[PDB]
Amino acid sequence: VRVSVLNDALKSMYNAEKRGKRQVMIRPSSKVIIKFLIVMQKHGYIGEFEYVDDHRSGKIVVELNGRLNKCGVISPRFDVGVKEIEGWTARLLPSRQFGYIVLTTSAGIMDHEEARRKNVGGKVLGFFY
Amino acid sequence: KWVPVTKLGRLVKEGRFTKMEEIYLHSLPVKEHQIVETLCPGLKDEVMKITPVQKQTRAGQRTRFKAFVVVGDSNGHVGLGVKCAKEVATAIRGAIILAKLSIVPVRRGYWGNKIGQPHTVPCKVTGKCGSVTVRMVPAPRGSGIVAARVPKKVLQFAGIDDVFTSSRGSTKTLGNFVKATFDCLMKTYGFLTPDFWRETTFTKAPYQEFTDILAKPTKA
Amino acid sequence: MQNEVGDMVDLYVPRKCSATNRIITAKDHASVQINIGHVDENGLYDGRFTTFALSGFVRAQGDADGSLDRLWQKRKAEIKQ
Amino acid sequence: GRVRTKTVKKTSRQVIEKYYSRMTLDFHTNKKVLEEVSILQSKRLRNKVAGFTTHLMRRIQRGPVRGISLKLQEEERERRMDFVPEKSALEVDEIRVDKETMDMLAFLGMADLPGVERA
Amino acid sequence: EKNPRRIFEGAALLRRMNRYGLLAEGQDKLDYVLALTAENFLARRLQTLVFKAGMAKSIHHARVL
Amino acid sequence: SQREQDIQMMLAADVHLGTKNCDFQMERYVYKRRTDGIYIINLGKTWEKLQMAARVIVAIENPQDIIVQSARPYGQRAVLKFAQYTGANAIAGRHTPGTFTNQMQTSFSEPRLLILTDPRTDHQPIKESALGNIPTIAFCDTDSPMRYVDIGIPANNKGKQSIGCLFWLLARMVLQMRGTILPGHKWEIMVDLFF
RNA sequence: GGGGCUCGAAGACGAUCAGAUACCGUCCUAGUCUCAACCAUAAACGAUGCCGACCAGGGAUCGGCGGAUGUUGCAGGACUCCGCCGGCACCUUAUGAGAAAUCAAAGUCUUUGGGUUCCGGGGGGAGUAUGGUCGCAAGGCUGAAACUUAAAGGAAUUGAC
Ligand SMILES: [Mg+2]
Ligand SMILES: [Mg+2]
Ligand SMILES: [Mg+2]
Repeated sequence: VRVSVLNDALKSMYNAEKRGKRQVMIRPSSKVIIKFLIVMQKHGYIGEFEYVDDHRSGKIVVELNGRLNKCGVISPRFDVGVKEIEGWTARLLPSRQFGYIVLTTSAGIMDHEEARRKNVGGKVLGFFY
Repeated sequence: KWVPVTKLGRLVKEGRFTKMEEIYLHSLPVKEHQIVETLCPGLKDEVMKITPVQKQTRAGQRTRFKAFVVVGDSNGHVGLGVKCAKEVATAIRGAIILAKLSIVPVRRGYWGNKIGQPHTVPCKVTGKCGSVTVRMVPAPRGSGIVAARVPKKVLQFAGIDDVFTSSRGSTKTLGNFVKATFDCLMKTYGFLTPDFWRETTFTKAPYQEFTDILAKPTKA
Repeated sequence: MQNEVGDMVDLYVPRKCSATNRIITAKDHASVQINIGHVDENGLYDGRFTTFALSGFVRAQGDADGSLDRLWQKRKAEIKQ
Repeated sequence: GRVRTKTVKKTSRQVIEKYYSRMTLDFHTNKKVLEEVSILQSKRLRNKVAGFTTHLMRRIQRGPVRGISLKLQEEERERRMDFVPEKSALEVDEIRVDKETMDMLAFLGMADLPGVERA
Repeated sequence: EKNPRRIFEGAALLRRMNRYGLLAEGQDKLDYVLALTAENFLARRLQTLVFKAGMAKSIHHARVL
Repeated sequence: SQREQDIQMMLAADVHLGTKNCDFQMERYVYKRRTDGIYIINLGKTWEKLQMAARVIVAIENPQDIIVQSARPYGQRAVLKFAQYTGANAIAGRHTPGTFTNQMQTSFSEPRLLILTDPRTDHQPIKESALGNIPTIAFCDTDSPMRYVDIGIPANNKGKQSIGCLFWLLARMVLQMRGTILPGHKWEIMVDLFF
């Protein structure tokens, strides 16, 4: 059964990205999916995306710009403090120069650099680079 | 001594090039080995192995020696040549020719800081050749090459100074091991870093902007 | 890419496909580059052209023709036709 | 057996290719021309070449073959440029339009073209 | 960078290097000390300095002396 | 010339007819299908597709390295011209493998552009051009792969009128773009049609 | 317990053969059929656990439904064309994977993480010994150790046969 809609969204988006598609459809939508997409768009890895209200769960149509190499969730959502971020950076990321890890801290959903800025920890949602 | 047989060699011979990065820029199919002789100033050649393979005939076993050669100055250029011949001399010479023909550029990045003379691969890069998978991961300035003898030789000739390597599969197979190492060294220039994604400008290919001297001035 | 001085450190900057944005490797021999010339109001080629590059992946897919057609329709709008 | 070595086949093809002007049908004329237009050591090789050339003249006197060239019909050019009628084969009136093509000309095209037909 | 457990021992390490004649006055960053090599250390041995000060005819005469 | 004249001419030449089916490409080019299953490929898009092809091919000013290929023995006459009207070269019928990759072959000639009658018939030059960065233009019909051809004109390659008229129209607009054909009319009355 | 045509483990005879408790012929017992109870194993195989998402194309076919269509010695049924859902498969091709055969899933894997069950750790000894447990029995489930060994094995290649 659909146990993690975030994984389905990220996997469909990555599969469409590898095939050179310019748009991708994500169903069902959710607030955490929207926040993850907002972070990715703010850092400049995707472009426009619009939520469509189907009165049941909503869909998302996302516009790709070819800049996204990989994006994927981490399951189960392990708990990381501020001192463990570096370790996870050495595991999920290509290099220390770029890449991003998404954390769902109690201050919201953000990237790992912002979490270090605010000195807060939380669980790991996924990653993208 | 040398009579060019292709447009690229005919273009090179009189001196219409300085380096070979413009040939890479248009992904031109280099097919004459004197082009890399003229363009790349320094080339070093060490043979890696001379493996005798056999084919069983009705009379006996026909043996042929297959030689592996690694080419490239330790400044970002490297190439790999494999040649199987009747005896070792022609195998080595042909493998040298093929290695010089197969020179590719490698991308060297930094670990955490931009103090000059980059010394490491920019990203985490992997290469698979049959079963042998090799991975290189960036390393700090003083690490050095952490690899077996074969990837160490390939990376030394490629110009890498420090890197962290892994391996999986039957690395005893020298052909697959060295081919995976070289293949992923090619992939080092393939990752799309956030710096590369500034919009691209286009430049006339050597076949297109040298049309004046390529219509019918055959060899004069 | 960029040193602390602010200079180039890699040998060259590659081309990236004008359809899928993925870069073109130095050993990509299926990657091609097309110059589409422009004309005047009478229909005379004026010597200037618009350049597109296609990687081997998009060609081997079979979407090279559609991608190039779409790129030309989009690009001709700015520079008229 | 009686099949011809690639050398005699090749040399016969070349002598016909460059010396079709004067060489004739009789075998003895062919060999007396071969002996001075080319240097053949074995006399019986020369006889084989002459007979083979005679056989290909028998072949060619009915029509062209796939072996020789030059004066590229058999001896004289200008075979198909003369097939230019004083009127073009492509007509412009009542030109082969059906129902779905009529719907097309109702689309972006002009439905009042000169060659529109109700067929 | 703003971690005190980086600043304090970074200053200490650079101080030790500048004290032992390993890092030059133009290399006051933690990156330069990663580029150190064995001959830098072997250049500071008493035998090496005695040889290079002209007091010894050879680096083996220096050790013997 | 005006698109109306060319459209009515290819209507006369039956260039709009398709086949019983189509691949998952070329639906951007078809218009619909007849009750018999044939396709009615929209000549309107074909017009500016071959016009953009003409824009492409008068851009290199060295027409020597433009081989027009035709493996089928039905459009050889059209490919025979279009090589002296323009400066392009043309190989008809048989294409020896290695002429684009083997640099020791006597017929080694690397182009800057390839023109092909049909991607289905001479697929070998397509696959060989894939190894030399050769841009490719072909007159694809329905049931024709898009595998490596880069610009595809949606026309018919099985008709006496379709081939020939289409090649002449392409060459006419190419000479017009080159400027040799100042506003005028045809001086190349149909010769390429099969004997 | 019934039934018991045909076929046929065991057994007998003929034949072949250096020998033939086999292959070949003939006659046949338990069995093969059925009812009421036991057994719980098969190359029980797609040698591919179940649920979910995505990622190429194509035509055919089965069930249902929507539309168009113009023929039936007769709205509907039969037939033709298009489309949707569900199923058994098939063809082409990697831009994918794989040691390869090959696979449109055996793909989306060092750029490694959707959920969950079972299960393997070089080849033998060995599915053996013993204990436990189910069965009338034949047997099933669970299941070692000492010792021995440098290979056993998979896919493909060239010869030889
Ligand atoms: Mg079992
Ligand atoms: Mg049905
Ligand atoms: Mg074991």
